[PDB]
Amino acid sequence: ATLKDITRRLKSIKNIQKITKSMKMVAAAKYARAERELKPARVYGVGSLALYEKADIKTPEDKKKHLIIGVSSDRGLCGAIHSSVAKQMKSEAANLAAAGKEVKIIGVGDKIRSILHRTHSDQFLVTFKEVGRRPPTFGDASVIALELLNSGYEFDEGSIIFNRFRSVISYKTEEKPIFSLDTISSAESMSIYDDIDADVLRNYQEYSLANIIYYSLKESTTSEQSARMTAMDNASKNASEMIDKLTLTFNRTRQAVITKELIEIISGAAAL
Amino acid sequence: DPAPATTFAHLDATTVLSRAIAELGIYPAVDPLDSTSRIMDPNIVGSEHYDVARGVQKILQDYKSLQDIIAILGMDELSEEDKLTVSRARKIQRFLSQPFQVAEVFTGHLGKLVPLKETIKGFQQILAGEYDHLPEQAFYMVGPIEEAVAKADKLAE
Amino acid sequence: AGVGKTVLIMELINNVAKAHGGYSVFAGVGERTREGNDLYHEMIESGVINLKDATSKVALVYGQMNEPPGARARVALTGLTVAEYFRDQEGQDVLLFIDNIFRFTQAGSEVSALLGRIPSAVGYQPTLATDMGTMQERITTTKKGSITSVQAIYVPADDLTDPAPATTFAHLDATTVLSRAIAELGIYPAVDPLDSTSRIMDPNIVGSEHYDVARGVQKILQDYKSLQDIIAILGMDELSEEDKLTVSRARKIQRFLSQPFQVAEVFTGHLGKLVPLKETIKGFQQILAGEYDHLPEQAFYMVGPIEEAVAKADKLAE
Amino acid sequence: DPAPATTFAHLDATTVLSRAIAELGIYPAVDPLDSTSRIMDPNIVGSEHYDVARGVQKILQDYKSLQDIIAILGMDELSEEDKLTVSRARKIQRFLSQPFQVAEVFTGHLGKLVPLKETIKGFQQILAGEYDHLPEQAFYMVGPIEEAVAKADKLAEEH
Amino acid sequence: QMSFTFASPTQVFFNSANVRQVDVPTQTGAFGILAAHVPTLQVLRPGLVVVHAEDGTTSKYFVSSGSVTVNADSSVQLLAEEAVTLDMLDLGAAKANLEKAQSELLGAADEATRAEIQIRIEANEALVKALE
Amino acid sequence: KQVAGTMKLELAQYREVAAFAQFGSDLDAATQQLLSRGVRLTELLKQGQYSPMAIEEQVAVIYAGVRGYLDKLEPSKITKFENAFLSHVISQHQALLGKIRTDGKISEESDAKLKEIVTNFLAGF
Amino acid sequence: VRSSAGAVRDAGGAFGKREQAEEERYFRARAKEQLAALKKHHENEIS
Ligand SMILES: Nc1ncnc2c1ncn2[C@@H]1O[C@H](COP(=O)(O)OP(=O)(O)O)[C@@H](O)[C@H]1O
Repeated sequence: ATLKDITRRLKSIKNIQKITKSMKMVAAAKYARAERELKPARVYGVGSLALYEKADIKTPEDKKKHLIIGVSSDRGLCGAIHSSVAKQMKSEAANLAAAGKEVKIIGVGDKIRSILHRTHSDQFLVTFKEVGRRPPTFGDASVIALELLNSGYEFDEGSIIFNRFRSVISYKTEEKPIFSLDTISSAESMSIYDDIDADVLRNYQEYSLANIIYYSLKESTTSEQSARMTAMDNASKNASEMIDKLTLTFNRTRQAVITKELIEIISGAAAL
Repeated sequence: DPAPATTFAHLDATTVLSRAIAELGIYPAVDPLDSTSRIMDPNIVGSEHYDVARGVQKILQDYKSLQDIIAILGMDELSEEDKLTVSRARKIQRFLSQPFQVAEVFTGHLGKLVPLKETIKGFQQILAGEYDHLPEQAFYMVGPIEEAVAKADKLAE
Repeated sequence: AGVGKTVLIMELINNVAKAHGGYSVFAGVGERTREGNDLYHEMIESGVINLKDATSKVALVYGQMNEPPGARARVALTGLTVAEYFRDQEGQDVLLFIDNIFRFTQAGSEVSALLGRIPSAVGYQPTLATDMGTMQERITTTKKGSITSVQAIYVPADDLTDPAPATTFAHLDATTVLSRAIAELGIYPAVDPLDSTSRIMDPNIVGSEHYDVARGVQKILQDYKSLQDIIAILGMDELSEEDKLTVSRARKIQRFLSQPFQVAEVFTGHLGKLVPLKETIKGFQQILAGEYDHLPEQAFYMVGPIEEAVAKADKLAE
Repeated sequence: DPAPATTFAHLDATTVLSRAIAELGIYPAVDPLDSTSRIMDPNIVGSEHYDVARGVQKILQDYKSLQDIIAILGMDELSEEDKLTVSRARKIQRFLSQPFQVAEVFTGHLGKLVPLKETIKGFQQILAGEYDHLPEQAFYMVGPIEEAVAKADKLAEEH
Repeated sequence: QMSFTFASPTQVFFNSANVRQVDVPTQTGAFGILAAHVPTLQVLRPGLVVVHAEDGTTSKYFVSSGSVTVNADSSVQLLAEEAVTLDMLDLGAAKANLEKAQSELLGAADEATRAEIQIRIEANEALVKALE
Repeated sequence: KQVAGTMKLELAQYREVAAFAQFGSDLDAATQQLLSRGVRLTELLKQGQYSPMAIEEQVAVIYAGVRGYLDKLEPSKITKFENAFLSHVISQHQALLGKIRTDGKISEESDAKLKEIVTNFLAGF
Repeated sequence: VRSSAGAVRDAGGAFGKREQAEEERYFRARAKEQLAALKKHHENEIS
């Protein structure tokens, strides 16, 4: 195009490249912090899951209630994090609704709520915002657990979907099950645990719910920050690879403009 | 340039072949949004033909508008309707490519004449959404859409 | 400016006059009078020029910046004339510094415009190619001697395809890129080991051992450049043993490229060194093979041969 | 261009109308960050006028810088000292617009004259934060600041 | 043998460690866990867990709340919501908080507030009884 | 030379992490301190119409700013501090300014006296 | 060539339009909230 258009485009792309570069720096910082915080939380959450791991509780498959909890943040620009989590949530919801279960969904993070407010819009039970702005804490998990239990929904089963942080390059959309005291009581595998009435058992169930929520929050936060680091690195590299061609074109057009103006001047001079 | 710029006014139908498309391997490299005709009239080519052609151009133009963002923020930053539009636009860009008889020596592929009704039908189907399950490359260098379906079957094994 | 261009020029003059017996010419085309006087006095101070005992190693020719274009387009030929004498009628090697080579093409352009010739592509004279050729084609190695020209280059508008640099680069047989980012790090000369290139980095011309050492150093320095980002992002503690070893090797090689110049003694204070080719190849072979993984980085900063680095390593633990 | 470029040196005051601002509907389109003057000094127009003019220019320039970030991050991600900056800058952009008496054919509104004191006071207040509670569209094409307050009230009532 | 795992959300004290005996509080009643204790589930109460290594060494960590699981395969998991070593506390603050809570429990604003104040009371009470 | 030699480097370091200034948080204390020193140094270089400063006063102001006696101050107030500190030094400590002007150097005696002056003034601000 | 401030809006490309639309969205939302609060205050102030 004209020299002005190329100049203006090139300036804008330089701005975008700088912004994405600084963004990748910030995301790297928050990633280092989150991946440092995830070490204790990984063992904490694994310990919390240990029970249901090593005393299998196969739920009675003749229930009507379920609960699907998806974990992610409010912010975007992080690859396909929210996309994958919402895809898993809708896959599970549809598969379960094939059997007529009264499914319900809690969305942690506004992005999950939005991606599922077209289909599964009605099934929402409650959702939370201001996720990922600051690193999550056990207080946040306790808040989610409280707002779940108080909500008069007597769910008979549940799943929590999050993005387990494999490595700085890869994450896996994992799903962990969660049960209810009615399932634990009737689970014969609990016969070998003593001092188990329906008071300690379900207080322990409340705490286990909070534990799994916190573990998923930490895993997903680390995965989100790693994804944002990678995404902004890729965006900066794309912007630079575009600025290469735009600079070459700008120099060609600048020389063409100089030559054209000069030829006009000398053709006027010769003509007189 | 003054020469083509001047000759543009002496032609009924232009066909702007572009190097950008040819570098993608699509052939003929015709640029769908620079080619024009004076008989693109609903009273001349009918209404189904005109509507299919204009839908193709609308979707290609939308994808072109998206390309500026796509080239930096990737396709992971688009709405779902935008992702679907981009998928359809890429399918259409590929489906426009055809193997010519005179290019057998280049490509080896067999040259095809696609009757007009087959072309309209295929593009109507791609726009409707009857082929959102196939991959883009199933449309690359095929004649009528039957061959596209057959190639998509071949790729699945 | 500010990177060591004049000190590097003086060191090249000195070394070539000392290790080969060949004199040098300095054709300051389009030379600022202030900079010309400063260069003259720097040379007198540094000994390459001497006003008393007829043992100067430089012939200065100055086409100042306030002379009509007809005189700035010909001074390069005066320098070439003096150097051609030193090559033909005294059969030796010669250095020919041309600061600047852009001002040569610009002066030619103004002369052509004055005469009334249709300006070429970007305003440069129509005869740009052959104006550059007639000059650049007398800097060659005939059967009596050779003229080696070091041509300071200015790239207009940061445009490497501009007709001036485009015509110049068709003749350059090598490139040396002094960079500020390496004067800050304290390494001198600032020569950028990666931007600097050469035509004779070819196993046939320089040899297989020289070639392989050069490529080894380039590869390790590229790897360290790539790893610096990861160290700046994900932290140092998450690098393998091999990565940390390459970082150590790269830092040691970096420091080893620095050298003390006999003409910059008053700056560093260190006595100047002239490292012969084979000693440099040996030192870098050894550093790369790992023979010196057991020495500290600063043992390599501003030393001559490698054995001198070993001596420094000893003396810094006693 | 050579012609305007050469004229710039022959004026004691330039008000560079801009097409980009006129596209946002702000009329007059005067470009606040390109219009200059020779009497814009703390000695010739007074300390407070000068401080307010420079504050307007600085906040608009900060907003210009922020728009680059807002392009990528979205605007919900902005900090809370900058969302305030963006909101205030938009309010000031709108408040710089005014309806003229010769434009009644276009806008339909009634032309207004805003003596100097009203302008300085209104911009002082918009900068200080005394109008963070009114919508920005309350300032669009109004005269003194009190009229912006009245328009905000009328929008609220008709809401 | 016993595989211990004591881990606050913020920090982890033991990871699959091998201790001899661990004394833990609990809602039902404070009790000790040894290398073959029968499997149990419990939820902790504000108290102090006491660990003893394979040898005769000891360590006391004051835990606010949590859950202690003893599994079939002799694996103890003591997840505590806030586990702090005793050297991190100060008497006067806890004592004044306890006395304030006792003072306000007279003010039966509501049963929920009564319970909240009661929890704070015996929390600080365990604190002082550990530090007094 | 003594003062601007380090001011140049401080601004050079600030100019290569300037972009973060908006984000500001989410970054370590290293770049945070870099761009907290840079902002103060920048706001020292602001100046007004037709009011050039004598070399010794420029040296005093840049000394206060770069030696670190301003990093604990809100940037918006820096100018005021300057316009105050300057005047203060002009009034009371004219002898120190005379010594800097004549010696043309910040002797360690003058250096210590200037540090004392800056500390005392900054205390009562 | 260098980079200016606020060049994304100047370019007018897809990014400029996207930025302008995002800003208009956010401030439409905030204007709705402020109008609601202004009506509520005007009712709470007759008392
Ligand atoms: N090998 C070196 N040892 C010490 N100082 C050096 C060396 N090379 C360059 N410098 C420093 O870098 C500065 C650059 O100045 P110089 O190269 O003489 O002029 P120019 O900047 O025009 O090339 C010098 O003042 C010198 O002190």
